[PDB]
Amino acid sequence: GGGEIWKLHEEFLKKFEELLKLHEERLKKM
Amino acid sequence: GGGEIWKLHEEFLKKFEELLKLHEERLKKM
Amino acid sequence: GGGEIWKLHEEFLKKFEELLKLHEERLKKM
Amino acid sequence: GGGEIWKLHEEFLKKFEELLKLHEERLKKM
Ligand SMILES: [Hg+2]
Ligand SMILES: [Hg+2]
Repeated sequence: GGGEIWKLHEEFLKKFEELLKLHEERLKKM
Repeated sequence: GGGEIWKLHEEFLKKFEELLKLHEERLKKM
Repeated sequence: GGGEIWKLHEEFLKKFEELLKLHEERLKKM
Repeated sequence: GGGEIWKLHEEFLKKFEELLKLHEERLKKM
């Protein structure tokens, strides 16, 4: 039910934050 | 699924939009 | 950098928001 | 200049689409 759905979203939320964080990171290193 | 699972999907798209605006802010100042 | 590089940043945040809405659409129908 | 910035953004735009695409993929397999 929502339990699995929640975990799946929490997982990609985290991935997406890593992606953003990575983006601005390289944007500086540049 | 049913409109129940939808509340969950909406809940996170909202957190997604939040991350994006913060990201925009960081770039702006950057 | 200067407001020139800003045009670029804005250009892609816009494409980012576009991907998100499409994603919302898919989930909605899903 | 904008050339590098552009490529960097095009790179994460692509990554972000893979992420979204992956998300809805697992959302179905569920
Ligand atoms: Hg999502
Ligand atoms: Hg970006």
